[PDB]
Amino acid sequence: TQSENSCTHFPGNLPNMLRDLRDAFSRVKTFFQMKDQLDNLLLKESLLEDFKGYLGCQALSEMIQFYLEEVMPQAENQDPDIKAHVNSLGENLKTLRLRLRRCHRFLPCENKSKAVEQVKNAFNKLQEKGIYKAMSEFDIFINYIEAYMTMKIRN
Amino acid sequence: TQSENSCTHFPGNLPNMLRDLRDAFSRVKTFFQMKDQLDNLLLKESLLEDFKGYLGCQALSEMIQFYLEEVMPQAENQDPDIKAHVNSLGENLKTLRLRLRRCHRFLPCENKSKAVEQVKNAFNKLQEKGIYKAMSEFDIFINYIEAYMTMKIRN
Repeated sequence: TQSENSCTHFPGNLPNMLRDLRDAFSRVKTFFQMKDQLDNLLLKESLLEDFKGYLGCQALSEMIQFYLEEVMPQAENQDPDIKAHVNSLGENLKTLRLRLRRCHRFLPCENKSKAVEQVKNAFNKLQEKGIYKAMSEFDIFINYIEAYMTMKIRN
Repeated sequence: TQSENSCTHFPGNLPNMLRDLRDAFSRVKTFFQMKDQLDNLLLKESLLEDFKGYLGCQALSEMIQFYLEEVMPQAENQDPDIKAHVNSLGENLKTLRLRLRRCHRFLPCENKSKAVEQVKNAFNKLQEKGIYKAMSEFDIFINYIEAYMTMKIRN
């Protein structure tokens, strides 16, 4: 929403959170280095370049979702004694994700427009009448799209 | 991806596209103003303010999806003679959406990281071995997340 959070100890506790995250991976680092028997690199440096440019929020968001949904669910089931530690590592990753999304627009690609939620709330209460009113104001929707476009093509 | 499109007649044809879009709504404007029997405003000005700030790409993207998925499918079925015109209006809206997404980062919230697609491609070909390699390089993933964070908290 119109961002800027209201979070205490922020952004001062960010380094502390990354240390908690590195300490949780340390509890599973040996198991996984021994299972991995290849010397090639997967997380290439082009990934770092994308994190630092204009699509960085989106590339980081997609990589957090990739690890929580396509990597962590199978790793956790690799041995009964690494399961609690792999789910704790996932929780520190989700706790970090939540702090950047909630506080002062640090993961803006994941925030949602409060004005859109309100229009959708009002539309749903008008029921059938919402369809006719959204269509009758379509020209106001074109005026809003043009304002977004002019803002980029104008000086 | 690393954006900047390569589109001819751009951005010079943008005003022409919005005129084509206003001409298509004009073919259905009377039907919908007569069905709508209310005088209140649905598309409030707070929506315009969100289109112009930091969440503007996301608010515009969510409103295009709202109209194509929750408004247009029922409006099109309101009368047999307005169906072709409501689906044409939808097509001009999708044609516009595609031009801003493809050309020079005009709808960046909808572009995808090419480096993420490549890592996901390589991970899938390693199969079981991909799980172990993604977990062994988890510390490199923390280094990339820290680079995104430092870039905002550092001067």
